[PDB]
Amino acid sequence: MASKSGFISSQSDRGKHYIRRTKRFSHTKSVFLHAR
Amino acid sequence: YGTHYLQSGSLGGEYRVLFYVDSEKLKQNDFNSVEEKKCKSSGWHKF
Repeated sequence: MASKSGFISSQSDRGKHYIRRTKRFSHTKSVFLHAR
Repeated sequence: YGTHYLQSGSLGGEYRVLFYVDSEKLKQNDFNSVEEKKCKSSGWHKF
């Protein structure tokens, strides 16, 4: 977000930044071997 | 001694194979992206 006013003189500014990041990873491996 | 005796027959060997392969593979990507912007500017004509 950004906001401005400008106009004797007056200047006003507001800024905001937000970031959220998520990484989730899962790996599953299974081996069953039987010989008889 | 069982129930019967062999009156006649044949001798030799027997061989058998059953063999079975089953592969399944799945790969799946689902990607969504929304990008939005709104911005505005105003002033009489001074401001």
